[PDB]
Amino acid sequence: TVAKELRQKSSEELVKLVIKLKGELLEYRFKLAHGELDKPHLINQTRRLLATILTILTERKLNWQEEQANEAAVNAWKQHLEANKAKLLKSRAKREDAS
Amino acid sequence: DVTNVLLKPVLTEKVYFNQMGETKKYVFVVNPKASKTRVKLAFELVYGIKPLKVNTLIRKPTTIRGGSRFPGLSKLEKLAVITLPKGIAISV
Amino acid sequence: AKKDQLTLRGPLYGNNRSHSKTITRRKWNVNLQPCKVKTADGKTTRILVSTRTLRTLKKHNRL
Amino acid sequence: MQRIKKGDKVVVITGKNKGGSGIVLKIMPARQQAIVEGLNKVTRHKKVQQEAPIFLSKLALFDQKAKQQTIGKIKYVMDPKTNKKTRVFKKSNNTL
RNA sequence: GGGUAGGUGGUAAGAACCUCAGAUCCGGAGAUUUCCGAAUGGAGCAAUCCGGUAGUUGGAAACAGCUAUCAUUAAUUGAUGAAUAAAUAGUCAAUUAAAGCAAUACGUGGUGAAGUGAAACAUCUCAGUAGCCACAGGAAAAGAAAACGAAUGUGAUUCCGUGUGUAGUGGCGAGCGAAAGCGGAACAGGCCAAACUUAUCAUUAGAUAGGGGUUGUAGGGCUUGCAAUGUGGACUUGAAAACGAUAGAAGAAGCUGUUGGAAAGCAGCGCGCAAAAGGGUGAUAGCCCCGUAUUUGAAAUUGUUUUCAUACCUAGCGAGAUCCCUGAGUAGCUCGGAAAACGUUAUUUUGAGUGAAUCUGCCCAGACCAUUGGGUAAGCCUAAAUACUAAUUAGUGACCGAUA
RNA sequence: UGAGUAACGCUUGGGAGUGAGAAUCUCCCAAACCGAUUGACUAAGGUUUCCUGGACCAGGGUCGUCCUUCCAGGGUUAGUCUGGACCUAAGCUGAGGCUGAAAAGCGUAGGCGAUGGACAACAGGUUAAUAUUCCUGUACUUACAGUUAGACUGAUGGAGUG
RNA sequence: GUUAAUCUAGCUGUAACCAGUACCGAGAACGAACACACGUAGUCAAGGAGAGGAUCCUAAGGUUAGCGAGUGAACUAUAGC
Ligand SMILES: [Mg+2]
Ligand SMILES: [Mg+2]
Ligand SMILES: [Mg+2]
Ligand SMILES: [Mg+2]
Ligand SMILES: [Mg+2]
Ligand SMILES: [Mg+2]
Ligand SMILES: [Mg+2]
Ligand SMILES: [Mg+2]
Repeated sequence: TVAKELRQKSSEELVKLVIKLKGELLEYRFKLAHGELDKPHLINQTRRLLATILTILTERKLNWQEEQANEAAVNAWKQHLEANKAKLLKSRAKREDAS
Repeated sequence: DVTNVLLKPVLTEKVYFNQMGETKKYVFVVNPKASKTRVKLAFELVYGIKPLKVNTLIRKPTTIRGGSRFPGLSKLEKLAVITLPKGIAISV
Repeated sequence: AKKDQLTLRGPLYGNNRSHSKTITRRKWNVNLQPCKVKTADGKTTRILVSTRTLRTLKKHNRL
Repeated sequence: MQRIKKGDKVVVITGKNKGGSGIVLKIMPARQQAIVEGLNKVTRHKKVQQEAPIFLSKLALFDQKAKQQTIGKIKYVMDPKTNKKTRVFKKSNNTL
């Protein structure tokens, strides 16, 4: 199951595969932190997967790094800054009225 | 941006007590060498919510298993709590 | 180092065999004198040189 | 190869049980154990009839192609022209 | 590549999977190889902190990701440049080496005690031992005669036995103790400086690179001829072959009875052998298993040797003549010391001073001179025998068997 | 053995509860000492001793349902606080360099080195355990761009202040 | 520096890193071999009489000095007379 990875786009598709594996490995470990991970065997495999892929991008002269070359979030942040406007405006008005 | 700096979340009674409020302070354990800038950038690129404030503490190792013929030492970990704006909440 | 710079002839260690032949360790220091020298690039230099090599310098006309 | 492989019939040469023909399930090659089904059932008293391992010395393969279903040694030297290493009984010629 | 059928390291069962499209395992070769540490960007309370420079990505920009580089010293090369005009010191840049560790061992070299013995003690011994320190190395050091030393003589060094506990040396007390000669292990001797000649350096060369030449029954150079095409290695590159080292494959022969928890014992009748070394198997097994004897086999990496070609080095017998050369602050001599068996003495070394000669020469044969005889310093290099084993593999023990 | 001997290292009485078992544990009520302290805050140190639940081999000079012991789980949240990222003293190190058989020693430029200098946050609340750190309310600072207006800035160096 | 850099005052926006932060701080968590009568920098320091941080008693708050129960001989220490 390595010669089936040499044949892939050993320059560029492997980078996308690497980032996908890192993401799903992270989500695996997070699932392991709580409960609901019923196949604890997937971690050891997926790490084992990356070990081969990097081994290719290291036999070839390349690197996993530098191959790279908010639905309600923005609304919530806008509300935050608007509240900051209100507080700052209220504070400035009280200071200028006092003088 | 390897996002190897989000090792694990911790679920304790204190975390739930602080989380059910309005600020929704999540918590994570991060690389012992990581810093708040890397933590908040990693959070940005792992979930999608730019975090408001980040706090870090570290639990220094102590003696573990006490007297059991093979006494040992605990684990050095940096816990970072992550705050979020009022009307937002995400899960792991 | 109290040895010269042209060669490296250093002190000689011997005994202070007094009368009645009591031994006492003692040092012999080379005679060091600050006579000059001229190299074949200019750069006239002042070097701590021993007298035995000073004579050799004097006969080979190295000044 | 290995004189004893999971699956093949096997009988006991020495011990409290004689001619205890049965099937082998697990083999621990590191510690030289075999787990023959139907033999040495020790009544575990858990605070059950799980088997008890029998050392490979006691075990002996079971000829089944000869009229006399007797017990014999094994050769490996037979490498058939159209095959890999195989087991053949010394006092016979019966593969496996 | 080997190799099969299980496996996910031990306290370890269970849970969840991988596997007989050939996993784990074993051997070779690779890649990854956080941080400190010679530690080397700058620091520092070791394993932490603070950065610069050049790229690229994100960002409006600080700023953050992601890469590489950033110590000192020595040599060489280039650039720059002072008091001072030129020049040198210095400064900047580039490239190449080490700095450290350990095998508590072995080697060399520097420095160097005391306890003790002397029935005290200072000369002396312990002792050039321990220790401190520098420096490598797979071995080192030493080394190819200005020798031994008493003769129709040996012919580099090293190491073992003997000479012998001798000749000698020692407050002639304690004590110390060779060099010859002889029997042996191993055996190789090569190369510069200088005469002369060549080319070039404001050729003031007294310098740079060549040729040539290497020494003692003296040799070489200088003038002139003959014979030579070859051994030889202290040795460069290739090719081929052999024998090994690193995983492994095959690898003969047994049943019955009694005590018996279990027999492999004991007993009956057999059997096999280039295997009756060893370990396990319910008690002591040649035939139950795993091996052993034997016969075998390597893709890859590595070792020793051999063969063929391949460079560099290397070859011999004569004739002429006051020609020239044959290692200078050197050998000696003197003052203080020491290595050598010798407590200072021929020989050997040296901190201070002085200081020659040039084959009709110089030194040597225990102060010294003559005669006779031996050898040619003052320049370099050198395998082998030798010392040691923390290490890898196989194995042994009239060695220990948990106060050892 | 000495010996079940000396010692047990500054302090009480009770009710109710628990529990198989209580002088010894939990609660209550008194009582008795402390009060320039046995009180409250912290530095130095120590290194989980902190909080909750459980246990009673050993440690506790007795006992124990209990312990600062043991086991499982948990807790430490900073632009402004103590210190770095600023500064220097004594002093330490120290390129080149000086001296020294050897190692090392001395020392210049640089660099480190607080016990000191300079630097901006207050009050209250909250959890079993944190709090100028979290939360609520009100603040200040130092950088960065983009923008409006005014103005010529004025240092690795000199001076004053510190 | 002008064919504008840099600073000053204001407005909008962005960022504010690294370690410490628990608990003890001593007649039981530190240095004394201990749950040992000893030692250890600084800070807050109530009321009555009083010159006062002395002295006697109390407050805020905090402890039960981790062996007891008796008897009240010789004898010992400590106080009183
Ligand atoms: Mg003589
Ligand atoms: Mg008594
Ligand atoms: Mg008594
Ligand atoms: Mg008593
Ligand atoms: Mg005290
Ligand atoms: Mg105090
Ligand atoms: Mg008072
Ligand atoms: Mg008082």
